[PDB]
Amino acid sequence: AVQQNKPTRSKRGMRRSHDALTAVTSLSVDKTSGEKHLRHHITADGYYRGRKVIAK
Amino acid sequence: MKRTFQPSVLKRNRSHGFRARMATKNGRQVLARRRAKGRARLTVSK
Amino acid sequence: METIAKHRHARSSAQKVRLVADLIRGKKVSQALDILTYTNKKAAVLVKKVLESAIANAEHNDGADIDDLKVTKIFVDEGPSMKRIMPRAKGRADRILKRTSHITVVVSDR
RNA sequence: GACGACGUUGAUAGGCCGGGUGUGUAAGCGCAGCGAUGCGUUGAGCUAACCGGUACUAAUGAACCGUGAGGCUUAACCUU
RNA sequence: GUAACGGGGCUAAACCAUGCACCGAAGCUGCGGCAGCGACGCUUAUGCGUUGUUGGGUAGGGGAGCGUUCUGUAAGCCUGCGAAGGUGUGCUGUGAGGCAUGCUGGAGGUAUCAGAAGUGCGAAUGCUGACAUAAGUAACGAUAAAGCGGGUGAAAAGCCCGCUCGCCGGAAGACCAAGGGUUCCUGUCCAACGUUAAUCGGGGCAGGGUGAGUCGACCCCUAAGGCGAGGCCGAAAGGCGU
RNA sequence: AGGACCGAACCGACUAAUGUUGAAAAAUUAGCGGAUGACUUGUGGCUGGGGGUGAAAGGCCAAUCAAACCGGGAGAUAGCU
RNA sequence: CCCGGCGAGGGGAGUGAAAAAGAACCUGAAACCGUGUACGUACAAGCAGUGGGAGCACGCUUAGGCGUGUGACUGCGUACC
RNA sequence: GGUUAAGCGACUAAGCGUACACGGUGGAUGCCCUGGCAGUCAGAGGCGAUGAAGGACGUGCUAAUCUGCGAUAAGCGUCGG
Repeated sequence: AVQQNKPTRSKRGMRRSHDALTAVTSLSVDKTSGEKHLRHHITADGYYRGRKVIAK
Repeated sequence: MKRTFQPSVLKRNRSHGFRARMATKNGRQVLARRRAKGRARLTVSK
Repeated sequence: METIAKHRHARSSAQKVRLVADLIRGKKVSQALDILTYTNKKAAVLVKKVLESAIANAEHNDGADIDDLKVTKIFVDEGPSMKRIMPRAKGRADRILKRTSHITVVVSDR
């Protein structure tokens, strides 16, 4: 239910060895606006594969 | 659950008020002790 | 030349912010900006503002080149914890520790 | 987490078409009846996860990681 | 779980007898060093020429010392050409410790010989404060329920507006007392408070707001009961009561 | 008519589950008992600690009761840790 | 002046002997949490040290074979009160 | 030199450890005293119906608090300094 001895800084960091995050390595880039964004997502301005999907 | 403190200012003043303390020898000694200690609120009057 | 930017007394635990700091350590500022923008995390919002401040300082004070810049050092230090009370069952009281963080970022033209 | 399939040179999922299954003769109209209801249209209508098909929708071009002939010694072979 | 040589393994690496070797302790010896107690040369204002011997240690006894704060020595001495303190380094003593010095620090410190002690902490489920741990784990307080659009804004699942949905409806509605005491309205702000965000709020700041001959209190009257002139009673205090 | 019957409010608390660092220092949910009475409830009042009150359990007397709480005697005493 | 939400919080500038004295302010210890560098560590079992000890890094050195940090492997070794 | 085979074999660090450097947290240490403690020598040893002690509400160019004051309200008169 509770510990008999105080775990160490080492075990703490060892348990956090898998808590690191990952960063998206690449971002989509439209050939219409040239703006980059996540893949399979829409850009801020709204362009998407040269069709001008939602703008407002 | 019904708790112990059921406020009533009338019962408060009649039980611990200034005039209730000044009505007995020992009640007057309470005020003397609180005056000597320097209490800002001698009683529960207001 | 090098520049510095800090955000002290930030409302977040260092442990949470360090997760984001480890993603941009040793990266081009341009590349680090894109990593924080599309990082679905709150600490990323804070770190991005500290980084952005470092960029502006160089361009204003040192008139440096942006593309020629890149991150050099970043670390999150523990800040003052705010003591609060959390009523628990059976009249017992626990103390909440609203931890804070001191965020620091460094850039250079090396 | 993983594992498996697929990503337009495509049936991966949804939708759609058809079928099947289940429920059990929809609604509307008409007829009969004072009426409740019944009959006809009608095994009708609806039908989830199923079956067989279909690019209508979404699965984007890219980018990222991973390199550039792979140690030393000895023996037998190339040169039995 | 082999589990009745510690094991491997051994037909000697077993047992008996004999004998010569070797390993083997902080024992003994050797080399160097410290200290204690003894006798010795009356040595010498005592250290040795030397000399022997001893030196595990709880309770406990005896002996000798380190350092800390304060007083005198001291209107002296050190010190902004950098004190105390803090942090390192080097040297040094048998030890408690000491000396010097780099950095920090930015104004006090103090020899020597004496004197006095709130004089030395790892423990007392010790006291106070700070910080860890479990752990970014449990949990975020009724399973009445949310969805979308627009607006505002740095940012909107939570705020505003609107269309739907859902819940209470002898209440989860409305009006009061008790109690609380500005939580009411407006504007403004989002650090903290709100178990999330927050532009929102019973939050912060400022301003505004409570209008009575008829409501209520006060007032007149009394109930229980309280106080109680005199009075009765009681060591005093005080009690009962007209 | 009824310390009558069924049954809401109201007053209670028989069973079970949950909760047990709880939503709650005794509750929640589903059932349960009484429900014109020895009923229940608001306001105020009286009873004070070896005393009160008690359809009596050593029950209750401000989350404290085989002698309340606060202060004092008080640094009680502790042949024990 | 600049980033930021006419924010918080910072970076400059300036004041000052000092801003590493900036009001969360003299000095700023320790636990505790971090960044960077060197070494070690993913076939090895236990009070985590001690004795021995390679290699690596660094600093010396009139090569002087020493010092500092690390500590593969190895003998012994079950905390304190 | 080439191929094959056998043997040996570094370079990896998700993270961790030790050391050093630079920091954060925290507020010890030292330094400081318009505060306390204990006394000595002097005083005064009472205030109050001429309304006390102690308080409430007020009082400013004043929003709050402290101090002072009391509708003559951080003060009025007079005598001196």
